[PDB]
Amino acid sequence: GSCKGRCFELQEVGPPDCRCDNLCKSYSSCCHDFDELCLKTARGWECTKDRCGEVRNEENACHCSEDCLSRGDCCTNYQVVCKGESHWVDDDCEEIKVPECPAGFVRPPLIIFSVDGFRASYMKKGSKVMPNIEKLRSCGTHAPYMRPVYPTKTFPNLYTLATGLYPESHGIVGNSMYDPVFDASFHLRGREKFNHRWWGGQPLWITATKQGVRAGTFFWSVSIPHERRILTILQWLSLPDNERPSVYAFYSEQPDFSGHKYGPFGPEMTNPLREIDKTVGQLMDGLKQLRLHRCVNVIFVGDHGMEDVTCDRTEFLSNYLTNVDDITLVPGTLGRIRAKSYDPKTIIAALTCKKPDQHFKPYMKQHLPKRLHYANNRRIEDIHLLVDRRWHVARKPLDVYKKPSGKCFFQGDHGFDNKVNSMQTVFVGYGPTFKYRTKVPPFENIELYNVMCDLLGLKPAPNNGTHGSLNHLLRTNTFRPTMPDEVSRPNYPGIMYLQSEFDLGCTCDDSTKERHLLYGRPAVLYRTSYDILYHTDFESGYSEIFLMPLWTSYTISKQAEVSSIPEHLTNCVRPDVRVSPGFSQNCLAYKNDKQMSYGFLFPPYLSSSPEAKYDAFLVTNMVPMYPAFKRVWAYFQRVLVKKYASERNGVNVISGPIFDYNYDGLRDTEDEIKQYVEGSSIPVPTHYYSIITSCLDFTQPADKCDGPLSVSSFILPHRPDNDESCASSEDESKWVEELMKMHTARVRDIEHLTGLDFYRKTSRSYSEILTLKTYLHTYES
Ligand SMILES: *[C@@H]1O[C@H](CO)[C@@H](O[C@@H]2O[C@H](CO)[C@@H](O[C@@H]3O[C@H](CO[C@H]4O[C@H](CO[C@H]5O[C@H](CO)[C@@H](O)[C@H](O)[C@@H]5O)[C@@H](O)[C@H](O[C@H]5O[C@H](CO)[C@@H](O)[C@H](O)[C@@H]5O[C@H]5O[C@H](CO)[C@@H](O)[C@H](O)[C@@H]5O)[C@@H]4O)[C@@H](O)[C@H](O)[C@@H]3O)[C@H](O)[C@H]2NC(C)=O)[C@H](O)[C@H]1NC(C)=O
Ligand SMILES: C[C@H](CCC(=O)NCCS(=O)(=O)O)[C@H]1CC[C@H]2[C@@H]3[C@@H](O)C[C@@H]4C[C@H](O)CC[C@]4(C)[C@H]3CC[C@]12C
Ligand SMILES: CCCCCCCC/C=C\CCCCCCCC(=O)OC[C@@H](O)COP(=O)(O)O
Ligand SMILES: [Ca+2]
Ligand code: NA
Ligand code: NA
Ligand SMILES: [Zn+2]
Repeated sequence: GSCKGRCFELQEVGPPDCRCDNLCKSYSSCCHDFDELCLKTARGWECTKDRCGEVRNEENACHCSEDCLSRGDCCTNYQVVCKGESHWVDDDCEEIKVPECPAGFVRPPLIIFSVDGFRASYMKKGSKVMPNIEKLRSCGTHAPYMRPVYPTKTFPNLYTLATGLYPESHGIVGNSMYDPVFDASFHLRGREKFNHRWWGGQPLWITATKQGVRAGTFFWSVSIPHERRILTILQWLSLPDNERPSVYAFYSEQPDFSGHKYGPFGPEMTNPLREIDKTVGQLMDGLKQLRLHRCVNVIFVGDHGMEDVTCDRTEFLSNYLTNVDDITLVPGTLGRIRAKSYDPKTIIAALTCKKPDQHFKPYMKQHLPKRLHYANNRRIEDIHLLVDRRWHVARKPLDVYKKPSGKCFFQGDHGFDNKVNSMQTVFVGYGPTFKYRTKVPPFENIELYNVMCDLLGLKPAPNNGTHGSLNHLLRTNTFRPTMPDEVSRPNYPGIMYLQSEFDLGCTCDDSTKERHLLYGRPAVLYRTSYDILYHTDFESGYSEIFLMPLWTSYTISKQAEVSSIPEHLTNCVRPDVRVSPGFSQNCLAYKNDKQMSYGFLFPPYLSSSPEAKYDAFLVTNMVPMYPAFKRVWAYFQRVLVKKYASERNGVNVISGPIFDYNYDGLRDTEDEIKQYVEGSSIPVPTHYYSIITSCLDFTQPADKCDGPLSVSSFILPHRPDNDESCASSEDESKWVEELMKMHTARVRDIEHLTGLDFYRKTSRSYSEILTLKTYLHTYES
């Protein structure tokens, strides 16, 4: 077969017949004359003055002849150089109220322009280096930065962009990975990645195709130059209505390639950024030449940032482990350890707080911060190393490959914790469906799959985005989110039992809703039996199944006083006459459990009076806590809640337990709970959460807030030691806050882990609430 009349055909031809599509090279399937007909390069990609009105020469890469517009193969700058038109970038910003598309366009097309390793801060270089990108950013909708997923590498992040899924769910958990069920390894180099079996979820091109929206072919063989890809996208946009795709992808390997070689701050980065802008220029000039520049939505998006890293800053496992030849390490800016073909507890202990300024921390994957969502996949090794920004971890010094000079290859790298500043990347949306000259807050790249589906009129496949949380990016929204319906309604028990009926082994020395549930009652979204319990200082939703609160809500004013637990109440636990003895915890179980103590969800320390303080010792306010965790919890309750109330002008706090023994980020059922307090059916939480809300305008108190809300949340691991915190032998003021900042979380994360729905009664729109629920308080900003 021949490629004559078929260059970059959108249909693909099955074997044995030869192909002419943009991927044929990658499958060794092109017709003999593909290069000759489809990959013309003569005279480059730009018209010059001397070429204007030339006699057409079919050898040229693109054309500057009078007939080129009608034939559809002009160079992108043809009208500029030969017809006196202006570059798109030199035109004034003008609002696109409505898509201005040629007749027969059913919807505005979407072009996704992805850049690899584009740090958010590169945008500070401005129009002097990147005038086209700067115009898109200024005129369109932009965020200061976009948060990638962990690990902050290309393959996980690009496939998250495509699917809306965390890597643990889509399956591309690294650039490199081993599947023990396949007994095979996936790598950047080689053929294994072309096997469909690695790739889960439903990416945008499949979602589009299944719902009758033409995607064409996203992927390009890497040897086709950038300029040819741009020209081909433009030619596809000129196809007839029954063939023209509605969505296009362009991907650039820059500025990642340069970032690795020169570091993110090297003066050598300027040129690669200029070249990316030149390519954006060609696209926009090219669209303008087709009169599609006010028709198409363009997304300019990065996969991750780039950090300064050097050979000099490498930790070696051979300095900790006596037995490194028995382990396989996925090295670099993260660590994944498994057996060569070895004991996990030994390895973790040998890597835990062994050197004073140790530049990595080992975790069993279930103990990683829940915000990373990096555990529920067989391709994720049990042992994980979180590596400090600017550092590498390697197995042994002679595992590190060198350049001929002896020095390491990289001055830049990425892959670190996705809350690290240097890993943040970019988002700009420009076009008829995006807002005009609008800044939006930072958001996570898991949210974009939904947006792209909305931009194409597609129903998204189930994903980890919160659909509606990015409605404020768009001028017009084809998705209106609705609050989920409550599944279980509470009971409201009154006094039902006499104290004499209780023998729990306990002893003690003898406008609630309005004040303490500021944003309404959380809805329970699964089938269960629970009670609303009111008190002077706090309200709770008490589970009869788990024998403790699902949530506890209370408000602490700026002027609230902290008091001590009187010595005589130290061991006070009181039966709750509203709740059956059989639905209550018992003190005997804690006495007999050598490892387990207990804490309180509402802190006795913040009670409004000595009289009300007795409510805080109710058995229905008690939760199981390891003595090590009580050090953390007690400092949070006695010191930090009041600090936050002073800083934020009051806070509302909702605290509760989380059960996630199978580490899937979702509420466990009873069956899935694997640990109970000794001799009892009191389940042991894997984590404790808190959601701390106040007024965004801190000049207004939390309980009289007219406007937007401000939230910070955490999901603290409920651990029997503080081995995670290397300073834990010191006073809690030296390490507890650091622990908590590491385990910051979104409200949405807590919702997945609890089956609760928060903020059900506010004066805010539901899409603004959805935005609030996806917010992550990072303590870099
Ligand atoms: C983030 O969002 C995710 C998506 O909503 C949430 O994951 C989902 O979690 C639910 C609840 O536990 C799971 O429900 C069980 O599914 C079982 C059915 O098995 C399979 O069917 C799924 C549907 O497949 C059809 O539809 C999709 C459209 O999206 C198409 O892509 C398919 O072609 C097909 O038409 C399928 O999605 C699922 O896929 C996984 O498994 C394969 C291997 O077989 C992997 O290649 C792939 O990467 C997925 O793996 C992930 O999930 C599995 C659990 O299924 C994990 O073991 C694995 O470690 C990895 O995390 C599968 O083949 C059914 O028998 C049960 O009764 C449940 O109904 C969904 O399967 C699951 N979906 C996905 C994509 O993972 C996730 O909870 C959420 N996370 C948070 C924190 O909120
Ligand atoms: C990552 C890769 C592009 C970069 C590159 O390395 N180019 C190859 C040059 S070389 O190695 O031959 O020298 C793309 C190209 C085709 C894609 C594949 C597609 O064809 C077919 C599949 C489509 C599925 O929905 C996703 C998985 C799937 C297997 C794609 C995964 C990603 C694939 C492999
Ligand atoms: C809407 C989605 C956005 C557009 C593209 C989505 C495609 C997602 C699908 C699969 C992931 C890989 C797609 C191929 C792109 C190029 C892959 C590649 O070879 O990247 C260079 C890589 O060595 C750099 O790795 P890093 O060291 O992690 O930067
Ligand atoms: Ca679970
Ligand atoms: Na005990
Ligand atoms: Na410690
Ligand atoms: Zn890279």
